[PDB]
Parts: sequence; C-alpha cells; structure tokens
Amino acid sequence: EEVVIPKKKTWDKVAILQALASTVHRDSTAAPYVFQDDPYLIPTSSVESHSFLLAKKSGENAAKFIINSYPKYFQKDIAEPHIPCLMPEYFEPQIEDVSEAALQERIKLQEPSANYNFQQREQSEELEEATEADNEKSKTKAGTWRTKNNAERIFALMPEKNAHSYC
Amino acid sequence: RRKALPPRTEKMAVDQDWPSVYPVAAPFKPSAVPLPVRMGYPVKRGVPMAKEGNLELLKIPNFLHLTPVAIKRHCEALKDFCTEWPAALDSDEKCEKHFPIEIDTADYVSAGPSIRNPKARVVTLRVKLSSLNLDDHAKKKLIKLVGDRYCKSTDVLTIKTDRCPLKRQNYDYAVYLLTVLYHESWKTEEWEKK
Amino acid sequence: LSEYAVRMSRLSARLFGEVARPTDSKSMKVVKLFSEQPLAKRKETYDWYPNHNTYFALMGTLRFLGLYRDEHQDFRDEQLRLKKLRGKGKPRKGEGKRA
Amino acid sequence: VDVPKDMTKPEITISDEPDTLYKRLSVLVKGHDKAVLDSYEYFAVLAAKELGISIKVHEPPRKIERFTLLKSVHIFKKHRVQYEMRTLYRCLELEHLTGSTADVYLEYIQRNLPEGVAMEVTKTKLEQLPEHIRKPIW
Amino acid sequence: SLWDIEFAKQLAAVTERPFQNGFEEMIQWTKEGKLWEFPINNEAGFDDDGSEFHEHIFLDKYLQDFPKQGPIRHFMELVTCGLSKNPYLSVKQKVEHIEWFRNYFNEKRVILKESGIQLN
Amino acid sequence: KNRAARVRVSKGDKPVTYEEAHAPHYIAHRKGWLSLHTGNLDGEDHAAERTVEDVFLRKFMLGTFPGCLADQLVLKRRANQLEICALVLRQLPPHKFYFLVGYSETLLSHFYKCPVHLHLQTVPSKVVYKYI
Amino acid sequence: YYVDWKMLRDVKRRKMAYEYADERLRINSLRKNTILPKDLQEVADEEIASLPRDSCPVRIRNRCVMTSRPRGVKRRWRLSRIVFRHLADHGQLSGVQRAMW
Amino acid sequence: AAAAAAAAAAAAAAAAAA
Ligand SMILES: [Mg+2]
Repeated sequence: EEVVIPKKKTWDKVAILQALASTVHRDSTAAPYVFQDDPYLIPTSSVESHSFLLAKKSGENAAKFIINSYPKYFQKDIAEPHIPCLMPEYFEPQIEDVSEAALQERIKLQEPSANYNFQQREQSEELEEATEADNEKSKTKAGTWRTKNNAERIFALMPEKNAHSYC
Repeated sequence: RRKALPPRTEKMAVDQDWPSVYPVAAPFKPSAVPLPVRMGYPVKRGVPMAKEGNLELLKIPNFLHLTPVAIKRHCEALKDFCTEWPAALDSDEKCEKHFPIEIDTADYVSAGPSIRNPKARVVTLRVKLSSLNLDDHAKKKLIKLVGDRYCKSTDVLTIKTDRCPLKRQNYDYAVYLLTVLYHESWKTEEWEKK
Repeated sequence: LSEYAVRMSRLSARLFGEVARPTDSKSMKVVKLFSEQPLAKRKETYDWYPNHNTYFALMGTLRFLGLYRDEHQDFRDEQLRLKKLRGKGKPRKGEGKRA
Repeated sequence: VDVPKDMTKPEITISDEPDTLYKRLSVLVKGHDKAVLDSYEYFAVLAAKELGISIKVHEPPRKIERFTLLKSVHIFKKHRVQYEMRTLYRCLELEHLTGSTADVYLEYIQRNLPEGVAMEVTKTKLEQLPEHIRKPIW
Repeated sequence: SLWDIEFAKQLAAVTERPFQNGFEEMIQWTKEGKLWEFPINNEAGFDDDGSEFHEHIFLDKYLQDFPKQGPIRHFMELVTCGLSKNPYLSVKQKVEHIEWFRNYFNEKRVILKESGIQLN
Repeated sequence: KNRAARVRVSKGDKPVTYEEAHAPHYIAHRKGWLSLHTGNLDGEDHAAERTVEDVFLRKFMLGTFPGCLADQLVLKRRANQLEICALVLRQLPPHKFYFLVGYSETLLSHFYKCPVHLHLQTVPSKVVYKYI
Repeated sequence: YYVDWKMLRDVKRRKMAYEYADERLRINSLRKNTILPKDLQEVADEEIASLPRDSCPVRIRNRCVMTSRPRGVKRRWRLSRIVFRHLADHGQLSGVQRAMW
Repeated sequence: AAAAAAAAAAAAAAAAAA
C-alpha cells in the first residue's frame, strides 16, 4: 500500500538531442556551420559561398567515385553495428545469362536497360506484365523517336495491364 | 589574390550568449573565441604563446560548450524527460523490505568504431536470505548447496553469471538459478536421511 | 567427506551446470577446450596484421590519380630515372646471366 | 532581436509499464590527466544538482603502469629507457534514481564525455521478487 | 513502384539542407546510424538470433542419439558443459559441434566395436 | 647522447616550432600528447587498432596536404567519431581547400567505418617559438 | 606489398590457422581425454598429423606491424621496441610518457 | 558408484528453461 512506483517515459533516439538543440538558437556573428570557421575559408560574398559549397560537394562525390570504382579496398568492416551507408556500392548486375534476372537488375541500375530487353527478346523469353512495367518506368524516368519504338514493344509484344501502361 | 579577414573577436557582442557560439564539442578555433589566452612555457625574455597557431591549445579538451550557463539551459530542457523518485523509499531500511533483490549490471563506453566489450556480459545478483520464506531445514540445505557464494556474516547470497553471451540472457539465467535454488532447497530426498 | 556431503556436492554441480559425475583433472581439459575461444579464433590473433596490400594499393592508386602525393615513391622514381640515364638500369628477365 | 518562434516540439509519451528503479549508479571515469577529470567532476556535480540527484563524489587511488625498454638499437643493455602510463580515477556515486532519470542523466553525461577519458557504468537495478518464488510450495 | 521513389526523392530534395548546427549534424547521423545509440550499451545491434539462456546452457536435448550408459555419455557431458560455459559462440555453432561428434562416431563404427565396449 | 625526437641546435638561425623545441622528457610536463583516445588507459583494450589508424592518418594527411602542413596533426577520438585538427598554411586557394576537406571527410569515413571530422586552422606562416 | 617475406608467410599461417581452428579444436578433444579408449586416440593422432603444417597455431609468430621485427615487440600495441619509442617520443600515443620517480 | 536421478525436464518446464 505504501509502495509508489511511477511510470516510464519512452522517447526516440534523437528526441533528447532535438531538445538540447532547441535550447541553442542561430548565432548572429557566426558563419554558417557547413563552412569552415577560419577567416581564410569563410565565404565573403554570395557567389563565393556558392562556389565553396560546390567545391566541397565536388570533393565528396569525387571520393564517392573512388569508393564505387574500387570496392575491394573498403570491404573490411571495423564498426560492430555494421553501418550500411559506409559500404561501397556496386553498379553491376548479379546475373547475366538469365533473362528473367538481368532485367530486374538493369532496370534499377539507361542504355543497359534497353540492352537487357534486347537480349531477353532474342531468345523468345516470355515477359509478364510486371517485368516490363518497371523497364518502361526506367525509360519514363530518364528519357522522341526511340519512345515510339519502346511503346510498340509495350502493347504489341504483350497484352500488358492498363494500370502499368498509363503510368 | 590573397585575402585576410579579421576574426569574429571584433564582432563579438558583450552580452552575446555563449551556448549559441559553442553548442557542441569544438576543436577550439581561435577565430571563434574572443578570449585572449596564452598557453605554453614562456621564454626567458618572451611570453607564453598566444592563441593563434598554438598547438597546445588545440591538444587539450575544451569545455567551452559546457559553461555553467549552457549547462543550466540544457538541464532545464531535460526536466520533461525525467521522472520523479518516490519519497516512500528515501531510506534503505524500507528498500530492503520492499525490493530486497539487487541486480548489479555493468555498462561500458570506449572511443573507437567498436562497441562489444566482453566485460559487459557479467551480471551480479545479490539477495538477502533474511527476506525469504526458508525454514531451518531448507536454510541449512541452501547454505551448503550454494557454498562460498553466501556470506555468513552479512547474510547475503551472491550469484555471478557470465556463461551467457548477452546481458539479458545472463539476467534471466540468474533469476532461473535463484528460482531453482529456492525450489531445490525445499525438497528432502532419500539420501538426506543419512 | 561424507555420503551426505558428496551427494550435496553432486547436486550443486548439476544445479549450477558444472560437471556432475567425478572426472579427472586431465579430463577437465576437454571441458576447458570448449569453455573458451581457441587461440586461432581470437581477434587479437587472426586480426593481428592489417592488410598492407590494401594500404599500399590504395595509396598507389590515389598517387596515380593525383590525390595523394607519395614523396618516398617520388624519391625512388627520381633515383631510378637518374640510374637509367647514367646507364645502369634493371636488366630484362632472361638475359642477365646468358647474355 | 530575430528570435525564432515555436522552436520546441519534443515527442514524449508516458507508457503504463512501471518504471525500473535503481538504488546505486556508480560511474568510474578514468583518464590520463587530473585537470580534465576535475572539470568533468564540476560539470557532472552541477548537472546532477539541477536534476536533484544528490551525488557524492570521491577519488579512487590512481594506477601507474611502468615498463622498461632498451635505450640503443643494436647492443646496449646497461642503459635503459623507462616509460610510464598514469591512470586517474573519479567516482560519481548516484543514489535514488529511476529508469528514465538515469537514462536522461546518462544522455547528458555521455554525449559530452571528453575524448581522452573512459567511463564504467555499474547499475544496481531494483526488483522486488520473481514470480515462481513469491509464496510457492513446489 | 519507381514513381513512389521519385516522389520521395522530390520530397527529400526540399527536406534536406546543408547543416546549420552540430546538434543537427549528430541528429542526422544518428538517424543514419553513424553515431552510437545513446545511452551506449555494449549489446546494441547484436541479438544472437533472438536466443535465450535455455538455448545456450541446456544442450542435453542434442544428446538423445547416443549410448546413455556408455563412455560416450561421459565424454559428451564434458563437451556439453564446456560449450554451455562458452559466451563466444552462437547456438548454431554448438549444434554443429555436437553434430560433428555425432557423424564422426557414427562413421567410425569398427573401432568402437573393436575396443570391447558395446556402442551404437 | 640522447637523440630521440630532438632537433639539433644550429648556429642560431633555424626556425623551430614549440613541439620540436622540447625534448621527449618534457611530455606531459611542458607539452601534451598529439593524440587522445581510450586504448592507452589501464582497464581498456584495442590500443593497436587505434595506433595503426593513427599512423595511417599522419601519413595520409601529410601526403594529402603537401607542403602546407605547419605542425603535426591533433587526432581526437570521442564517441565513435574521430576529429582531425590541422594547422595549414594559406598556400592553396580556398576552392582547393574545400575540395580536399570534403574529399577526406568521406574517404576516411568510408575507409574506417566511423564518422570523421576535419578541422583546418589557416596560419600565415609557420609560427616560430625559439630562436629564428 | 607487405613489409617482409617473413610477414607474408606469417599472414598465410594465421589465415590457415583460422581456417582450421574448428577442426583442430575438435580433434584435440579426442586426444586430451582419458574416458575414450586409446585405440581411437592413436587414429586421432594420425588425422591430426595429416593436417597441413602451417595450420597449427604454434607456427604463428608475433612480429611488429610496421617493421615486422620478430623480437622485442610489445603485445599491447603490437609494436617493436624501436617504433614504439619513435612514436611515443614524438607524442603520437596518449598517456605514454617518460617514467620519472 | 551410485548415481542420483535429477529431473531436469520437469524443472525446466516448471521455471521456464525448456
Ligand atoms: Mg625490407
């Protein structure tokens, strides 16, 4: 009867960090956080700030190009939680001989997508309404005359579903 | 085309809030600190080196983001997440009457990419034998059943579990051993009659 | 040592998960082989040497693409170029001895 | 003058599960130098005082690990160089905490931990009694 | 649907921004996973296939196809006790360890019959 | 005569920085350590894993910033994220500074599977402490 | 490349020791016990001898990481007594200082 | 010599260790 046990409060991983961030507001005399605070690196004009941001971005994607081009130098994992965002990415299909497996890789990974369809149709492989819907979406995302040739392969080759045709 | 900019010292406000300047840990950039501080061994005719280009000032950890005003402002925002401690357990005498089981758990932190520390699996359980329903026979059986893990002077039984890889597995293993010890101290077998 | 005591000791090991029936000290070795991780399976042993191949290849590749600059390799290249200019270079494989 | 409005929007909910209780939370802060440990002691004591925890702080004895190596490279064993490693300990002793209060204090404590120091956290979890032992007879 | 991903990236284009504060930097990296889960416990990200203490301590259920009264039980009980005090291995590895002795003993049948003790 | 981590005295014209002007018998007395982490403590582990990364970072940064590095790196290690404090001369333009800082902050992170911060402090020249 | 050919061979020895860590652990269990009859133990000796030479952990030699020095290497840092001093005197290792007492 | 019979399955079922 004399025992009193309160209830617990469940919060997110970043809820308390946001609570701490709310205590601090934007500074007046301080430079933006993304830029280096050293005066030799602090942007002076708006064009200089834009150029510095673009140069920094060029540096990061230049590093990412090396990481993707040489994946074997980053295969070793040291962090126990196994952060997946720091792993190298691969732009190659897993299966080349199987038509039903090459399309699903080359749709998500432009010209290779059309080459996959050209190779799949060479051996008279039957494609359902789900395999070519994503292939057509791949063309609709990236890509005048080639569109008509692709669209003929959409209706004439197979009786595809209208829901995947109009999209 | 070289370009040298005067630091933020000339633009620092006298009443500007320092948590806004140093919210988190920083490498102590000298252009963001208007405090003229000289660190280093002085020269016979010289003086200790100033804050510009000083490696000693960069080596040391800075507590500028943990100024007392900033600590007050941060702790005030954390009062909503914490819960109130019950006043009914102010003194240990009633805590022993209500929650006699103590669970010693170890947590560790280290700088690096790794988290797994083998010392984190060890879990300790401390229970006072004066708060259980053992009789004389079951008590005298339990003492010899446990052996050296029971302190005769303090009347505390300690169960230290390491066999399980995880802390939760060690914990539920420890409570299982407590339950099994209690249940087996009660059974009188045929060989106890000799 | 008594019959009551040995029964109590046998029960204690069974309850705690230890070795129940009597075994010799030389036989407890096989218990120990599985009680801890073997030498060849400890990270301090099989992860002793970092991959110098990855380190060297990565630095060489960034030197070739022009992002890392290896002063030691530049020194080696300059010395070898001076050696080949003065006339004592590296002979082809298969002609040093006979030719 | 330009202060943003409506800056606060946390996600706090109260669940019906009873909160875990702690009797003693021991923190052993190990470091190399004493000044960092003293500043950290001030910071932690003050932060605990705002949260109302009534911390008691004492200093465990230091540990010095020394070893000896050769002075020269090839052959000189009469002359040696001795190296030292100092480890200083600080004890933050916390009492009368709850599960969420310990979580928030450890948040504000570990998130601002320095680089050259390490922390050992020992929690004494409270528990009344498990289920198959309350009042059973086999 | 690729159009869902396109709509999501069009939302993320205006949602994302170069960082304005170190607190925001840590919030974003914590959501990504780079920063550790505070408060830091040493068992984050390792569940051990959701196993419990009875799957590690009690391995007697894997000893059923062995002679109960033979020296094979004397040796397998020590093997089981060693494996049960092993926090460095998962449950499946101990299952394979038991199965290795299983198949080795069931393969070498002539030696157990020649040794003079009746073993199965 | 002791010769470890010691720059020899010239006729009186060499410029020497504070770090080089002090012999190794002054560490923790007059000058501090260039790197801080937890592996060198008493009851901690994984010292060599951090030491090899420390050496690799020294060499990689020396090669990445050729001729513009003033002093040695300050390698801070605090909660899974490693910070690199560098003193750099203002020889490169800021456009090339910002390319390399962004390059390193991702290459090092992807090579060590841990967040990396890079902070640069630009000095007009190498700061001289003793005679010059 | 690696630092030395001795280091190259030691890495191979460590890799094959890790590859055969489980097999040797299982075979040694049959040899290190007295319960089982010796008739199977004499065959256990034969199959543990049939394994390749570099598979045993005994052949593993603890050298230095940087210079691959086979001797004078501390286990904590995996560093030779010369490289360790060369780094500590420069101050690149925390908590390490000259002993004066 | 003599061996005592211990009910392991019964205890595991009773106290949740099966
Ligand atoms: Mg050599």
